[PDB]
Amino acid sequence: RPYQMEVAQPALDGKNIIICLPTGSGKTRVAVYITKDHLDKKKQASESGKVIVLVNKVMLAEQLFRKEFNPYLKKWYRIIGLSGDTQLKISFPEVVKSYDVIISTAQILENSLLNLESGDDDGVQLSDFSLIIIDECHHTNKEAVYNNIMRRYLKQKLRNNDLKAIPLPQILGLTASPGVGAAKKQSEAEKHILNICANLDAFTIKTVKENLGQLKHQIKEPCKKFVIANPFKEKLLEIMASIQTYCQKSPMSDFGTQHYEQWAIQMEKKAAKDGNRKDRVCAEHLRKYNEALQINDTIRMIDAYSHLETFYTDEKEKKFAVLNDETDEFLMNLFFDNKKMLKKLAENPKEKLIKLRNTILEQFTRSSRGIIFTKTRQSTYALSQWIMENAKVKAHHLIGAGHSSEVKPMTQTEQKEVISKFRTINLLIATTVAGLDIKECNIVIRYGLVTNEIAMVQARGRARADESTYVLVTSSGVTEREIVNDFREKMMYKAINRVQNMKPEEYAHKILELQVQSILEKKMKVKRSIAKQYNDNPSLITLLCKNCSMLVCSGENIHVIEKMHHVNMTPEFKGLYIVRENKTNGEIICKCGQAWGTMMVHKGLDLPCLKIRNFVVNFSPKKQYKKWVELPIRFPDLDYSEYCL
RNA sequence: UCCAUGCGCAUGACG
RNA sequence: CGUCAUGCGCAUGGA
Ligand SMILES: [Zn+2]
Repeated sequence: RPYQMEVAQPALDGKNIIICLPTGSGKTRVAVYITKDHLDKKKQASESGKVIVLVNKVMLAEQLFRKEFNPYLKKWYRIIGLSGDTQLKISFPEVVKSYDVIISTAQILENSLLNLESGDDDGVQLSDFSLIIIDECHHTNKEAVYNNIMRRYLKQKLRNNDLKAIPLPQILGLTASPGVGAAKKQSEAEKHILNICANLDAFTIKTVKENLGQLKHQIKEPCKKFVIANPFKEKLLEIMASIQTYCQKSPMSDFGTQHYEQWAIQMEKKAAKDGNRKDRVCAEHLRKYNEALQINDTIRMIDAYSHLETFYTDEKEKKFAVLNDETDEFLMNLFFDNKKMLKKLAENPKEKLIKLRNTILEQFTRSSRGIIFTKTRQSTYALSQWIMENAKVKAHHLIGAGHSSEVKPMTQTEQKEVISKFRTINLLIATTVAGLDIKECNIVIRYGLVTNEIAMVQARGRARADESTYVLVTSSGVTEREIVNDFREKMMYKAINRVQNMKPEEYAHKILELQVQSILEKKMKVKRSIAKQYNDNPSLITLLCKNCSMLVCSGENIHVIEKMHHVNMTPEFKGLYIVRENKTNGEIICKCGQAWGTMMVHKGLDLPCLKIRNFVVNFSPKKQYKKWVELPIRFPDLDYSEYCL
């Protein structure tokens, strides 16, 4: 392509660069062009032609292995589409020793490199290659993993320069808008761009200026648009005030925010440091009440009632299964005295939801397509069920994959499923997952959201088909945030055009400085990291429960499996804990009712594994970490010769 | 295909 | 530095 021609042109001979273009301009295709010409150059030179294409995500890897690299190189060259989940019969160093072209994923590579410079399995170095290709360069700032790679590259380049010579590979680099970082200033942005380049050790950026018109003919752009707009709550607030007085809790802030939550968690910390009740227990309950609040700010109040209903339901189930004090008695009765009545209040009408329904219905009377963003998963589920109740345009939710923070997440397969159904669902409900292959779209809304400029442009790329209906529902400073996204998009060109028109000498000087700076930063960080974990004590401690400061385990009685998990056999421990299971790894609970861990099935054994998240330490410098890795002191791996017979 | 777990990473808001 | 929310990758064991 013509616009692609010049931007590719320098890379054809040396010229480790960056490229940045907008959505839809087929950057994969030009990348293929550079590949084929490079490999043909190596056939002309009879040199080791190798390309080790990198990404951040598996799905783009599979996508390109289907659609882009094979259909243009299926004949000439060897290709393979790699991942961490796709079980490959062979290790990585062989697909280095074969398969001249590689689609891949990042941390596979770094793992092989570590195995190189740390023993185990046959390693690999960068010197085996002649070229590297990247997508989404903008992640190359804050030691994100595909930046260890270039720090190694920079280390070896400076070894070459102190020599000045073992060779090193050409380095392409692609991206959308390259992102700007922590800026209200042009100088900071410029410095950021230079940090990015020197983390890639590139030469220029080389964007498109000549043929912007033939390209503009392709990209129909969206229209930047804004479309913007008790008593049940107050009863709950009065309950909260009652509880504050009940245990002398000083908020130092208002109800319905994050600050209140933060102070509650700090009370939980202090009271575990004390081992005292009525203090952290209230922190937990008020954390729950504040959840209910700041969903009530945005969600139908029935959903908060259901949230806390299931909560206290589980609480009663815990305590009864335990039995099968005044504090929990007060709290439970305080809830259940108002439970049914608040259920009654929840049905009453009287919002963001109302303007929202209005906009939505008006578009679907205008138009077919539908996209929704927001912050959280529970919001997606709740609004999905709610619109399923409200008289309608079928719908479906979407969320990510992490098994974190409340929910049973979804599946990659099922994500693909729902996306194809949308290629048929009318309106999707998603968290920040949806920069992906969803085009020909109208009404990407932002219901109670914030995003950054790069997320903004990735959302732009998804709304197409000659119809943009950017909508925003948060007012009754968020309009500020689209305005600053525009401002940053202006600033980025303002800085790129300043650095393109820059001397090569001073350019090289600044980039060398930033390279040395980042390398020394990594070195000092590794120093402090090695200094970090040095204790490795067998048994120095006693693990106690956190509601009740009762002894639970000792320092030596613990053992390790899978070099991941911890366990306490020695059924003197078994005199303590209680089991539960409802809906196949059953859960443990306390002699009070605290939840502790899981009965993990391992090699026939029902080992009781516990999570440090729900226990407290006594070396009494009481401490708490939430993660074993925080704790330097080491425990042994298990020897089954104990359990025999 | 599903389950559970550990680890690292970035983003945004907040202090 | 911590908190929250969100998203991503890798490595495990099992069905
Ligand atoms: Zn207890």
